[PDB]
Amino acid sequence: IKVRENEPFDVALRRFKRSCEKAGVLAEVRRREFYEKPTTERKRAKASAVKRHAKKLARENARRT
Amino acid sequence: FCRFTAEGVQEIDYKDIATLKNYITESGKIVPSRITGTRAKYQRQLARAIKRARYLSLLPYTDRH
Amino acid sequence: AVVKCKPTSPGRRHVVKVVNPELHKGKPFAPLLEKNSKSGGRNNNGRITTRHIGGGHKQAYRIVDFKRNKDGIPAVVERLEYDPNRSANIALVLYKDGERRYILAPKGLKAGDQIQSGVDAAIKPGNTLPMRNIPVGSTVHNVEMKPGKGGQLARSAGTYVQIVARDGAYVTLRLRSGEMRKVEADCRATLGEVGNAEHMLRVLGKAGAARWRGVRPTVRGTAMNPVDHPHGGGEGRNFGKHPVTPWGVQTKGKKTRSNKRTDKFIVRRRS
Amino acid sequence: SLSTEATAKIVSEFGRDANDTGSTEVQVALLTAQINHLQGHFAEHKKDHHSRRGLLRMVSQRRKLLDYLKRKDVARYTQLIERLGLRR
Amino acid sequence: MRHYEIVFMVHPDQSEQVPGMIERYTAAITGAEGKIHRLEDWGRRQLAYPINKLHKAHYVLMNVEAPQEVIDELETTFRFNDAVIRSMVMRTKHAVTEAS
Amino acid sequence: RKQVSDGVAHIHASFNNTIVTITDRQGNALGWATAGGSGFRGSRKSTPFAAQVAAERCADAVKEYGIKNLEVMVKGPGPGRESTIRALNAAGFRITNITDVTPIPHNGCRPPKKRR
RNA sequence: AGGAGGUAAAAAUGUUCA
RNA sequence: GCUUGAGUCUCGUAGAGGGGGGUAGAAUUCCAGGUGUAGCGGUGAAAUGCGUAGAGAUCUGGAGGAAUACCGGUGGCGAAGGCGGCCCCCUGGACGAAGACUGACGCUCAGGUGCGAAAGCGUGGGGAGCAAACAGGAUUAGAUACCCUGGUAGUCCACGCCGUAAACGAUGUCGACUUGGAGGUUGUGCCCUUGAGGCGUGGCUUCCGGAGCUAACGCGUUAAGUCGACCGCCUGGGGAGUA
Repeated sequence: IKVRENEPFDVALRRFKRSCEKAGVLAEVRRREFYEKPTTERKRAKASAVKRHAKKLARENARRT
Repeated sequence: FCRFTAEGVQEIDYKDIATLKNYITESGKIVPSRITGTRAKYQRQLARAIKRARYLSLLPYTDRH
Repeated sequence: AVVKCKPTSPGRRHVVKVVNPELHKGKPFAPLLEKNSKSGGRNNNGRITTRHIGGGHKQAYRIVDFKRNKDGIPAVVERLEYDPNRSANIALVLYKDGERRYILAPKGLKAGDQIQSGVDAAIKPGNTLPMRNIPVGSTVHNVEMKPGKGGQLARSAGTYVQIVARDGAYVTLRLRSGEMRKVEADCRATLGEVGNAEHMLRVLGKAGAARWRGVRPTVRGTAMNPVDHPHGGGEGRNFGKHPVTPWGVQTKGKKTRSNKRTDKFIVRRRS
Repeated sequence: SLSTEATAKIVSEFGRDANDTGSTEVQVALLTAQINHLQGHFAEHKKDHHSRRGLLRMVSQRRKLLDYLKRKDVARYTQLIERLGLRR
Repeated sequence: MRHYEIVFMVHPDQSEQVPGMIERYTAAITGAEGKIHRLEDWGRRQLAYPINKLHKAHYVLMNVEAPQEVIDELETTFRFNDAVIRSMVMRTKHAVTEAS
Repeated sequence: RKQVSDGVAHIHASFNNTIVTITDRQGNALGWATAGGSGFRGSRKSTPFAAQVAAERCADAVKEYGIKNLEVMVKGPGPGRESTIRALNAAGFRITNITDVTPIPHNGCRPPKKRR
């Protein structure tokens, strides 16, 4: 949260910001309450994730690349 | 990738802030099991301890005091 | 508890009785009683100053101890009595040295509960102690306004005040009306809310029910003639004027608070 | 809740010995002790519907066992009921 | 009887008067057959965040083994005592006598 | 004047504006500048370049106080947030440390449902 | 390979039958 | 009478299971004061609104009500509805372990009883945020809509009522049997903990798939497969789940 580096930085390099929250959750409580949509995007989240890894273990057709 | 008391049987303690700080990020947030490789069972005991330690102010609710 | 009567008669149709199956049924304690003649709203000059007051059932005044002077002496609740002069129930209490006194009945109080007053006392419903020994955020009632005065605020049925701040020698209390007022921390207070909190659910049902409470018919201004009320007049229900009292002072929204010497004690006005 | 020592009495009170606890008389006596114990929990609270389902489950379990005992041997049944104060 | 591990932070100023509190509580406890396990006083350490102002509070662990009617008076004493700040109790799980 | 030495820059970078306020260490404000104050009205108001001139116009107007070095505590998402700290550093101020104080609640209130 | 920030104000209607 | 049905006792296990009473931090609004100064807010753009009576921004303190970030995961528990900060008290159920015990007490179940999201209703409180209705500003051919500024009921609490949802794996309940694979989650036994373990034995559950089945899609040991027991329900569309 508090990046300093103290003396030889001369630049931001605040990687923690893109690595903790500061965009995800802030632009999440931005609006829309839903109360239920989280659940459907919860299941759709891994529905896409599990089908990607299912074909990751099944990409060996040939494709001739 | 790394394990814990699952093999070396023992219980998590809210008082032991030596090891409890190793399971939370410096910004006062609990780290998910997908990264620490912690067993789901102990993560729950871990989380209960972190929340108890925060009440006893042995841990930060957030680094921004 | 509340019991809606069965409509076996017009007038008994809408009656809702607040019955308490544990109040003493016999006669009150004689030594702590004195007569109380009604006035009818009339004063020294014999004129009716306040209207709609008169008639009603005869009621004897029960000397209720609000001051709470007995300190360091434990007492036990003998029984719960009915007080016609008040909105809440009163509890006959017997002291350790053989002195009986009537005190307001707090919420959770049964015959046999032990209470006491003084700076020594603990924190329990019924105990009376100075407000500087009471934890901020507590719920008290029968609060004194001046040290040794007696107890003015929150003494009606189901009422209570709340301590919101204790800055220095002044306790900031949030009154029932929603008004925050500063009171010196040496004024005593009794823990808990006042009993008979179902009093508000009581529905009289009859016009006569109001008559024996001591209330009389209230005639509206529109029904009167110009010489009787600032409203009056009208050949067939005409109003057209501005809502005022029978004495011309604009009612329905005009503040009459003018003390100036007690404005120092008021933090946030009622709203 | 009837912990280990509380139930320890009832099994030895209605059974032939401290080992025989599976007997029908022992069970019904146990459920009765649990029900009367739970009347206080439902005396107040009045809104614990989830646990009340647990209560009503053992209420019917008692009834199913009582009817069994009556049909199997009415003699022991007539001894049991007045001993526990039930059966309207 | 149940086991408890009652903890309580106490005001820094009253820290010089904390021993009086520790033995006063145990008096009422052991008076009610409350066998004790620990008494791990951690001292006056730094706090994580401001608790009603004034950092670095004073921690005291008790770990008591007593019946429910004993500790209920204890919680009420914690509520009505401005010396102690933020006190909490926990369940059993076989009271310990170690771990500093 | 009073001549202060160290201060802290508060950058409130929200979705529409990026109001920058330079205060002292105690919190008392000295000078401030906004993207919407230096012209840039409308769509150009919610732009990182507008945040640049916001920092420049706040770089000055605090000259009478003469702040040597200052800290940066940014707040809100905003389109600026990182382009505004650049113009504030390249302006001639010594940046000691940068912190992020975005006020995220722990499910405090019910946010709007708006935007269909 | 792994996760996020950003990407459209407005555009109505079409006789029955083959 | 016996035991593989079913139930009980002993010891433990995980858990947003349910009820009651306290408590914590972040954040929003509001109130007072200090610093400070022309915007702020909003949008596709703009305006209403807020502001030179000095807002916004910022700092300190205080008052409140509601929801509990991270943990949190096609994870867990519950009959279903549904339930997550923490703590204590009262309390239900499921599951495993090695034995004993009772001895068909079992399954289903019209009528009946109970529980039953949200909205809504009655009584009394509470009221920050959000927000029907409503108002204004825009957009538009019109806009009593979408968007914006505000905003009442309501949303929250106690006690009663209503009894309805795409109350949905759209799949009634119980029991038996019928090739496998890959994971999660929760017990336990055995072997060397010889090192982030290995092989079995149960509960629950996610995904993929064979036989078979199906109109097809697909389901696929938690079956829509192969059978048995009982209950509910359907008989072309509309009229109408209405009179």
